[PDB]
Amino acid sequence: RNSIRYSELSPLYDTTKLYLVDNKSADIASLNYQNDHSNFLTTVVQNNDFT
Amino acid sequence: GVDFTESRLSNLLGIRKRHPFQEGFKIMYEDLEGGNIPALLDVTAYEESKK
Repeated sequence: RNSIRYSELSPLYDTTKLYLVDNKSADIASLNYQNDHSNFLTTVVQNNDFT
Repeated sequence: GVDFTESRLSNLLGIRKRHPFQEGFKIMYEDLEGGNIPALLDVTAYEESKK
């Protein structure tokens, strides 16, 4: 029951929010050559350490 | 011509890129093809003319 923890709050359960943006700064350039605002794609992962 | 890239007023001018996600977006004399103003007709020249 060894357990190395610290801050970085337990990937938590019970309900959170999912932000589904579209003009988030990186999404654009990697993915929005393909089209408009009627359809696009978005990283729902809000970690900036990721393309 | 006129480049908006660095601005939003575009959205005010009710004019916007069709792939709203890049930058080929400036408008030059060269793009508005056929869209030349007609020229306008001379009224007085038409009038006096009954020779």
